[PDB]
Parts: sequence; structure tokens; C-alpha cells
Amino acid sequence: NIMMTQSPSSLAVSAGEKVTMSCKSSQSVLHSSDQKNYLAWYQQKPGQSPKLLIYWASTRESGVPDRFTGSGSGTDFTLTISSVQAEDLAVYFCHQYLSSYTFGGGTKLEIKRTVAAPSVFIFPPSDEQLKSGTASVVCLLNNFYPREAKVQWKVDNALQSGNSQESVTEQDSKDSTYSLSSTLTLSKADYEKHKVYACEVTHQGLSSPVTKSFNRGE
Amino acid sequence: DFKDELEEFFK
Amino acid sequence: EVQLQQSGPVLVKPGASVRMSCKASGYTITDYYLNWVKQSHGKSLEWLGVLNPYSGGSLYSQTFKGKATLTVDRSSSTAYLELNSLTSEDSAVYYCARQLGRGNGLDYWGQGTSVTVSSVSTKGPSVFPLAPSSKSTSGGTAALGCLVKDYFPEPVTVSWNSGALTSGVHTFPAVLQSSGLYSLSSVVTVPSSSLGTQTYICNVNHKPSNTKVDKRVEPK
Repeated sequence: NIMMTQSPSSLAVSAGEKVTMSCKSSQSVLHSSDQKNYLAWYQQKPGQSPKLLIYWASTRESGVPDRFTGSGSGTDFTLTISSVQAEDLAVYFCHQYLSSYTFGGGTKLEIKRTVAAPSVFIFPPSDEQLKSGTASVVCLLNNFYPREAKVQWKVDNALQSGNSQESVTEQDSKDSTYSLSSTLTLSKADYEKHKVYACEVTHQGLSSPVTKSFNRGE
Repeated sequence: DFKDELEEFFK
Repeated sequence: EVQLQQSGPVLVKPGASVRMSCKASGYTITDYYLNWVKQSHGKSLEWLGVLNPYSGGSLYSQTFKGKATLTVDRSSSTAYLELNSLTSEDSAVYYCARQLGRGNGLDYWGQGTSVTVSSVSTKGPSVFPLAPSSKSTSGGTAALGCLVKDYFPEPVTVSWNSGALTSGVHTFPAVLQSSGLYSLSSVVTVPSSSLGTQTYICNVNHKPSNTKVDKRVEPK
């Protein structure tokens, strides 16, 4: 097969910057009968299907903004985004269709923006869940940047380990932030043994950790 | 080869 | 407008077969070829082959010849992909994507069908409110949500107010629990001032378990 290699694997820029990304084919993708490079670029935004940007290496698909330009020939191709917008975060793939179709491994374009501290919220377990024997306590860190954040759970000031899980969102296409959810899971029996349930949040936009807590049963 | 197969398929 | 509507997510056991569908609307299905492309994870795409919906004939990647079978029902504007002898390396999202002709790109992609191949049986989630309180408010805003706990396989889909509430929603990536079951949360930030006049319902769908739950989320 024709192997497609993209570089870099990811990059991060501020809105308004120019980015270039590379796509190299292991052999020519030149289609002889029309002298077209059968090379396409796609944009795949988080949770979406790929969208066709460019075909024939340099022809923009209808509706594609002018800021996306494909170039190259032979085995070396480039996608340029002349002035990146916050909504351009996506994985960009190249594709050859001269021979059995193959794709590159993608370049993930991330957006840089100013520091934003998280807005922190905590949720006690629902009464419905408690009736079933388990207590899930949720801590939400909303709309922060950069993505690095730390959550520590404390139960009457005792640091918890081993009983939580968290995940972070993809970056937001409008404000370039992240959000994070952490769940502390206890048995109902253990949950009812303590009063203060707290999540302590560390982030670059906070000079000291922020604690959000509730007192069980109140 | 496969490129030839694609040409014939799209004819 | 053009649409490629693919069938929903499925769980199947190793060794079994699966068939999924891709329904074209907004255009004449026989006017475009139809490709199928696997996405095993966010940085990987792999072509299976291409169908000519007019004739019914197909051209398959050597990788998938005899593994995949492409068919079409023109009367209902619907194409099908069947995969046999499934293994756990076959778990992926499978996209249908139309292509006008030889020299064209794949100009419109369906939303994908998630196939999980696993010996683990389906489990439907419990849905619990994340109720707005004095400890989920920031400067006139309240956060509220739903916790979708203990399901298998992915995906769960969550909407709010049947899709009328999208601003401010964060539906988090699921986490894999030590049990092998997933859990996820979906939250939204809303005005604290209108918690008494607005109604917030999270609509949770987990197709492999036939779960379709609407949960009202109220203060307390």
C-alpha cells in the first residue's frame, strides 16, 4: 500500500496564528490520466464525523473557508491554516486515493488561550442512589485553561485515595477551555459515617487550592 | 494492480 | 439537505457477524459511490471498500476482502455493511461516506456506527440526578447534571430537554470502572434565578441495553 505519514502529531497555537502541517506519501499519488494528485484533507472536530476540506491536493471543497489551503506535489503535501480560529480545533487527516485508500495518522490542532481558573461545584449523592447502597459524590471543574488540574477528595479532612475516577473534556470549540468531572464512590454505609465531603482543586489560575464542600444530610 | 481495479470500478 | 443516517451502536460477541445500515436522504443514492471507513480510535482511519449503489457492485480493500460485505437496497435508499468472524480488533466506529467519482474526495460522512466486540454482556445504566444546590452555584449560575452509572458497552448519548438545551452542556468522556462497567456525567450551567420556572430533563439513551430514560433534575 501507499503509506501516509503526518507531522507533527499535534500542535497548539493561539487564535490568529498561521499553522502548517505535513503529509508525506511513501510513493507518488499522481493520477496519470488527469495529472491530479489524488490527495485529500479532512477535518474531524471532536465528536463529529470527518469533513472534506481539500481534494486533488490543492482544490478547496465548496463551503470550506479560504484560510485552509492545500499545497504540494510528488510525495510532500502541506495543509496551511492562514489564521487559526478557536473553532478550528480538530484532528486533520490526509488521504490518498490513487491506490487502495490510505490515511495519515492525523495532526491534532489544539488552541492556546489565557489562563482561566475553574468554577468548582460539588454534588452529594442522590437519594435514589443512596436507597440502592452506593454513594457517588461528584466534583465538577468547569471551563478552565490550561488542561492540567488536580482534584483531591477529603472526607472530614482525611485525604482519599483509591476510590475516585475522573475525566476531562475535549477542548471547547468556542472558548478553548476544558472541564473535568471527578466521582468519589463510597458504600452507603461508609458514606453515612462522615460529615464533611470536600473536593480540593489545584489549578494554574488559583494561587491556593479551592475547596468546595457540603455537610452530609444538610 | 489495485490502482487499475479502482479505474475499472469507477468507469 | 444531504444526510447519511447510520444505524445505532451494537454489542456483538467474538465470532459473530453484524450488519449495519446507512440511509441516504436529501439526494439520489445512485448518484454517488459509497465508501466504508473504520475509525478504531481518534487518530486512525482505515478504508474497507466502496459500493456502487447504482449497480450493486463493490470493490474491497485486500485487508477486508471476505471479511466485509457491501450491499444496497435502492428502494429504501439504504446501504449495508456486514462484517463476519468478528474479533476484538474489529471494535471501532464504522463510517459510510459518499464519493461522487474516481477523482473526488469523500465529501459527506455519516455519523458512524459504534461496534463493540466483546464477551461481556450488555448492562444498562442507572441515571441519577446531580441536583443544583448552594454548593453548585457560582455568581448567579447553578450547575446541574445527571450521573449515568454502570453500563456496558459505550456509547451512552445524553441530551437535555430533548435537544432544546445545548449551551453550557458538558458531557464527559466515560470512565472505565474496576468492574469493567462505564460511568459518565453530563452537566449544564443555568441561571440560578430561573430554577423555579424552568424544567431540566436529561435524556439518556443506551441503545445496546434498550435504556431510554428521562430524568428531571430539580434543586435538592
